[PDB]
Amino acid sequence: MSKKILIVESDTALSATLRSALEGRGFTVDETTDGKGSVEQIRRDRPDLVVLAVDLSAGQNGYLICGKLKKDDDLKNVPIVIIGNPDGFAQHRKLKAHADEYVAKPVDADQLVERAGALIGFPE
Ligand SMILES: [Cl-]
Repeated sequence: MSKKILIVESDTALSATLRSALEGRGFTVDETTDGKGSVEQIRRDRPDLVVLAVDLSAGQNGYLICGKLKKDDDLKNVPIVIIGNPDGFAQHRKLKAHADEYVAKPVDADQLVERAGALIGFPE
């Protein structure tokens, strides 16, 4: 009865750290550095939770990707945790297309594991 997480994050060092911690708890975890294809990957692979960074590579932006996901009638139900500079969190919460949760960088991997479990439950 696997719980699946996708990390959209071009900081591969951080993504690996987060992945190991989540996998340690029993989550299945995939990673992508590509924000451009992220929405369609989410539609294909159907993760139970998305961890989405703000500052992504090749001009991609987590708030904009979150916008597309939360305006999509099919995908707006998939929980999104935004990670990044906490400065912009308060503003984005006010938007209709806000994420489900916001975790400030520096992200504590153990803390994120607990926040993931609060959103989608823990592996059993
Ligand atoms: Cl970021």
